[PDB]
Amino acid sequence: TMNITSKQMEITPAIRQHVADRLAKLEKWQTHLINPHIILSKEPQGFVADATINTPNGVLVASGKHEDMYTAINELINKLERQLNKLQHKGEARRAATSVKDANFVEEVEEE
Repeated sequence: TMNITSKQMEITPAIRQHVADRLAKLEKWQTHLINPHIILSKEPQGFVADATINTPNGVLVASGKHEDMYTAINELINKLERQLNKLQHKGEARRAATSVKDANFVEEVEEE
């Protein structure tokens, strides 16, 4: 449901509650995701946070590299949210100028 690991620092209840609090908040997003995993790294230029989630309809990925450890984690999940947004899509929607009518079942699967 929420796994956080790092090869530099340790997992604190604050970092767990921070990310965790955001998970429970992502209700509109709640649809799939099975056993997500987040990793935390660090570079001389700042901190980096990566995350991977497996779902029944594919897999999503997100990463961050802000100078602030907390900002990176927040940014990463930001991409998780921003990613799920594109999953639902929206399109432009277009009917016609009058009404028209075109649809066939006899031939719309074999070649289509």
